[PDB]
Amino acid sequence: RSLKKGPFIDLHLLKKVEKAVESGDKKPLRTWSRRSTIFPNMIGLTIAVHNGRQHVPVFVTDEMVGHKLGEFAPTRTYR
Amino acid sequence: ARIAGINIPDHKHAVIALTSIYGVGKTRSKAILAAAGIAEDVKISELSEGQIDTLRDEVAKFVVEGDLRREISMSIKRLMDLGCYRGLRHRRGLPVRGQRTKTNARTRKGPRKP
Amino acid sequence: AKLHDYYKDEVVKKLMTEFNYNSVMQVPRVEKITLNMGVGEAIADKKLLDNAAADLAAISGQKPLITKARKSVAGFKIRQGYPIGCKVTLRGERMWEFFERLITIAVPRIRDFRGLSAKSFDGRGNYSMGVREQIIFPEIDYDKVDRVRGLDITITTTAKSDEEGRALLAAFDFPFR
RNA sequence: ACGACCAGGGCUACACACGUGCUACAAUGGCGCAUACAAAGAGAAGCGACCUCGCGAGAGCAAGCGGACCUCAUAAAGUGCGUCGUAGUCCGGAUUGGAGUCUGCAACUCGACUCCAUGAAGUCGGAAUCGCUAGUAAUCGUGGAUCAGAAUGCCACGGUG
RNA sequence: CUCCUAAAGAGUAACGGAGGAGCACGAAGGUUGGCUAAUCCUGGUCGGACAUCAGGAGGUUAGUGCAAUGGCAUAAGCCA
Repeated sequence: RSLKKGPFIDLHLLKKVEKAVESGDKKPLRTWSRRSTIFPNMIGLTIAVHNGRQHVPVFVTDEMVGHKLGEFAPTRTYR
Repeated sequence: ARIAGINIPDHKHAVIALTSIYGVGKTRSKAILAAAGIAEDVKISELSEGQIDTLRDEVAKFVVEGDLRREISMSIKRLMDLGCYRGLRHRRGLPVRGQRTKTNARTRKGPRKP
Repeated sequence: AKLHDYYKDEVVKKLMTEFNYNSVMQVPRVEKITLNMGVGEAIADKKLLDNAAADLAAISGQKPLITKARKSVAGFKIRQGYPIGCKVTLRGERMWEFFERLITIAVPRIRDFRGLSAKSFDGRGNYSMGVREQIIFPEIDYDKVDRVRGLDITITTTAKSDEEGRALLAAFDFPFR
């Protein structure tokens, strides 16, 4: 629901992703930017998204492109 | 009569009778009747079969029928299998679009149970 | 006898070489089409079963045969011998004149058509499929409809396996999803 | 450190109970076209016309206005004609899917709005209980504060009555 | 009344071991014609472990107005 003038992604996460894909398979990416959009060059990486207390590991697939990172890290515990 | 949308619309004003199709509202019904050439205030009776074939030819342009149900089921299933926030809200029958769950979630939660 | 004539001239010699049969008698045939209508709820009232069989009488032009319960089972709370459903078996050209009446009229009518299944075979070369709606036939008018009861249709063939079975109806251009 | 800085999360949870409201269940009405009559307000990191593009939210360009001057800003119930004809309906709009707009570093948790599609409950509400004595109740729109954005709340204004 | 005790003809006792009867039916009788189960598997609208349909397996494991025993396909079983 952001305008159609381009998606948003935090710059530090962008540079982390480029350094991760250019250097081959790496460790999970620890990030707090739940608001960043999942881009096609992130397919294959597992980003550890902060959820408030932990960094939830999220293995990115082609079906996730377009979502925000926080959509795969629930912040509230309910049983 | 019957349409490429299997469903059988009632014999009443064409603009409202075409709404019985799943996927055709008022705007799309008016657009179908305009692109076909039929008035909106004429009943489904008094319509020639050549005119109903015309309406079928126009409704064939839209994905409006069990096909649309299939595309909606596919999207909800993709959400649920992805495990995203909306997927979890769909799994538990809770409101998906940010509505409050403290009170007033009766459409998604159904009749209340103690 | 449209497909009946179409049977003895066209689908025999393509099948005769498709399976390399020695005699023409080895090709599968179509003995009978039997339409079953399991009412089940007629125990509440039997006025609805006669008109239910009145529909099946209009689909095939034959007076139906009211089936009775073979044994009491309480799981559906019936006594043995209760009128539980009607059926009609079709043989000869009345089977054929009906066999084209659905494959060319019964196929292009079902709501949200997706095609028939290729797995619904008995295992020895006999096909069976169920239609959910009765207003799919030209005979039964939409105006006169007290209920939306369906019915089962099974195809009895002299085929020995499902491969020979599916090959026969495929020759009649059967929708196979 | 019970002080201070930061990022993310929460205050928005959800078996359930209550208070206060909004929208309805329709024909004294819904929809379509045409047309009539207000008051009170706000505006400079603001109100923003006209014109062009967009189905629309809006966008581009760009006057005027620190304002009895310009803008917000088309009042709506009403009235005329047509249609619907008592049905879960051309009532009702919940919910959900898809596509977008704008603000904002940033709309995932958790914004408002638009378009297409879908069309829950609801057919007047048990025990009980509330407000109101006249331009009042009832009903219909309008504006402002807070405010980047976010009113069914609050505070005010007039129409019918 | 039926079975066992009862000792391969009959019969055979106990406060021995187990069960039933004190009816039903004008068809559930007569005759002629026809028919052949139980159960399970597979496929099939609602339909489900279990309804009706189709096929295969199976071969009487079913049925017999009612206890048990002996019978029953030429059916004594089922239908007209």
